[PDB]
Amino acid sequence: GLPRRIIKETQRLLAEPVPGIKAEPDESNARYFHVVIAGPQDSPFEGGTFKLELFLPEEYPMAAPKVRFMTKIYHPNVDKLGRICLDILKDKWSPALQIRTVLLSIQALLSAPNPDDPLACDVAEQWKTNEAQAIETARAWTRLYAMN
Amino acid sequence: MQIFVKTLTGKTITLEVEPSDTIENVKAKIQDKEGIPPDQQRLIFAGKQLEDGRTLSDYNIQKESTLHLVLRLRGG
Repeated sequence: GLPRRIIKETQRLLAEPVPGIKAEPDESNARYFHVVIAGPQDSPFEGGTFKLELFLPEEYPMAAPKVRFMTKIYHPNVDKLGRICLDILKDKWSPALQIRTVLLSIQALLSAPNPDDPLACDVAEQWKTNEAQAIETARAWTRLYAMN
Repeated sequence: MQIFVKTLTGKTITLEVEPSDTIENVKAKIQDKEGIPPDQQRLIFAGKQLEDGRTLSDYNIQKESTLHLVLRLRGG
C-alpha cells in the first residue's frame, strides 16, 4: 500500500524549492530521492556540487528519514564512509517536519560545521590547531573530489 | 522594508523592518508572531547561518528576500 505523505514531499519540492538546493525523484521508487547541494558562498566548500541520496522509511512521518553523503567532503560531522552525524536525522522527529527541512538543515551543515560536537575528531583537532589550515584542507578536498 | 519566511510545515509569514536591524531583533519578532523562543530558532539565508548580533546589511539582505528556519538549542 503506497503512502501518500511520501509523494507529497516530492510534489511540494517540485512546486516550491530551497535556494542552493536542486533535487530529483526516481521513477523506480517514491521512497528514494536524489539531491545536489550547491556549495556555500564564501566557504572552504564554495564551488562543490555535493551529491547525496535520501530514504523515507516505512515509519515516515512518525520517525526519521535517513541520508548518505555520496560526494567526498572533509568536515567534523561526517563518518569515514559518508554517514551524516546530524541529530535531526534521529532525535524528536514529527509529522510537522518535511523532506524540505531535512535538506535545509544539511545545507546548514555545509555552511556551518560543528567542531564542539564532532565525530570526525581528527578534523575537530585540526580546526582547534589552525582554522585557516582546516579551511585549505577542506578546499583541497573540495577541488579534488566535489567539482562535477 | 518588508521581507518574508516560508519554511515550517505549510505556512508563510512576513517581516516589516529596517536594513540595520539586528538578527537578535528579527528572532524576537518571530517569537512575537509564531511563539518560538529566541534560543530555539536558527534562521538561514541561502545555505548560510544568520549570526544573532549582525544585521540585514552584514548579510546583504534586501527588500522581498525569503529566509527559512531550523530549530535546536545550543548556539545563538
